Amino acid sequence: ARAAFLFKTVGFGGLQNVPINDELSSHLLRAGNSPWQLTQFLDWISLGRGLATSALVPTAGSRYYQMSCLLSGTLQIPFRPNHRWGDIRFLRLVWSAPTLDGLVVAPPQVLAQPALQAQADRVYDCDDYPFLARDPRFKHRVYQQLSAVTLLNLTGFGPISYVRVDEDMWSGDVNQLLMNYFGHTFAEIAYTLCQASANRPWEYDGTYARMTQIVLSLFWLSYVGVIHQQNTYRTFYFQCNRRGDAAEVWILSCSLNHSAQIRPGNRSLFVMPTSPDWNMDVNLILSSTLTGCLCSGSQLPLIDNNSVPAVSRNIHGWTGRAGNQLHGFQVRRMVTEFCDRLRRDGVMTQAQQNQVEALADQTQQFKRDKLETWAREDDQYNQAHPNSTMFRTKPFTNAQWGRGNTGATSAAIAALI
Amino acid sequence: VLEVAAGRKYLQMENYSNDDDDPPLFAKDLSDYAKAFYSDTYEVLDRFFWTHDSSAGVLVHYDKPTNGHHYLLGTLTQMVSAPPYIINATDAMLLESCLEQFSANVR
Amino acid sequence: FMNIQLISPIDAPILRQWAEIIHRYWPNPSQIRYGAPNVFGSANLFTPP
Repeated sequence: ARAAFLFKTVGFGGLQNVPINDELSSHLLRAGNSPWQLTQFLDWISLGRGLATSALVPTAGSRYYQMSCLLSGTLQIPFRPNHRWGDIRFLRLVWSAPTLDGLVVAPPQVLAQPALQAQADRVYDCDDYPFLARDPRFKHRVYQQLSAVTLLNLTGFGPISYVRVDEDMWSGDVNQLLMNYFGHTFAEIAYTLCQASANRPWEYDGTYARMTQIVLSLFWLSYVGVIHQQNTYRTFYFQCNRRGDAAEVWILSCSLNHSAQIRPGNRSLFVMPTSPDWNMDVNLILSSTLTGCLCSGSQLPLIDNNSVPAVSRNIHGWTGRAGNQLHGFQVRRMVTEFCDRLRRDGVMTQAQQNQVEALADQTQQFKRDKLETWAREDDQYNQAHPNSTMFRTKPFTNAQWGRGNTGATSAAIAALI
Repeated sequence: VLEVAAGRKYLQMENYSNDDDDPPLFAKDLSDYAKAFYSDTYEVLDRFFWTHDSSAGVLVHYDKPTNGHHYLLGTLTQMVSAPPYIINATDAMLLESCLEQFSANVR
Repeated sequence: FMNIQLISPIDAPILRQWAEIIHRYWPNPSQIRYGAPNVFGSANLFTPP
């Protein structure tokens, strides 16, 4: 069970302020003034059935990053040492009520008064705020989204997910609950699980937490390619009809053909994508969100200091001196690893592999071009306006477009079983 | 979590008359002043109090407890033997413990 | 009513007895648990769910 509640805010991507402005804030708060916008994000991505887009929100990762930036820029008001909640403004916005329920336009006096200058990469403790300390349920409800934001902001790459394999997790209630999702997709399962977690925080070793861990393990094993129709984990797997597509859909399935042999014990590790094209992959973001929702009362293992930048080191609840390593991968190379593993297993042919490779190459080309164009547009806007600089997507560099530790990550995930 | 009623600590005789020189009893002579909840871990106790009323106030001894980890919840009784003040049970136990600790510090 | 010492034990013995009975025998409130908020949620406002 978690004992320390700490979180990290976003850092400036070369600018001198939090990369968000009034236009983006209004577009985010267009339909609701609550800064906690997990449900709104779920509605916006529309089950990941297609490529969502907009003028100010080109991708789903764009909206995720903007939510993180808004929370980082806004939460610094009640976390000042004086702990006052409604005397200063941030971008023509003020908190309503000490319980942090919504953001409203500033009164005329506060509008005349100067705004707050936010800082970068701040680390805060939830128990410092008196109201959060007083109310446990409120703190537990907020800490899910705070943990998701922290998992996104911890490094400069994409979000982080947690994979765990343990045979003792399975039980009668877990089997009964899992059997009900026979034909649903990963997005729908994530939607229902997230809504349930929002309604009630889970306990340390509850049925919902165990089933969430099992679902994450199944999804990642299927994604790598260790588990398939002819090699199932207790007759469960994930099927994807069009691998390498722009919007992949994964469906839970059962098969009685064969069940793999699982060594006894408890194993786990931490996965993340490095290539920028994660902005258009709903499944990865949803997996990270599920891990964040889990982090409310589970106290996951520590992350090794050497895998994170200097500013993220020695966080009381997240990083440590000796911890697990972060494994990063590239989607395009992982597709090839998937195809090769299936072919060695003997359930795929060369022509099918070639077709999958061609489709993946086309998708990668398209995504790369779109991302570069959007980055250039953002740069031009920042050059034009020097007082309202912003970013619409998390900044990336040219080096991140090459394969990294994909082979090692695939080997580790395979050895997990 | 096991719930246990708290018994009396003092017992009055017939000639108690709320005199100035009578010893104070701190409302621990009434039928029910507090109620104890015993468990094994403080986080389990805290999770238990998520769905239970706590407006009266919850007190704890973090040092060696009488019979293990337990929380104490006060009732709506009153102490009226120290005029002109009316003191409820939670404040009464707080005052008694504070005075005991001060005497221990002195001696 | 709030201070029983004002009632004379000699002049109003019955009234003093009645006041003492009221103070030391009025029923004590309690609480119970109800519902399954996993599906139905919770509509409580000024009380814990």
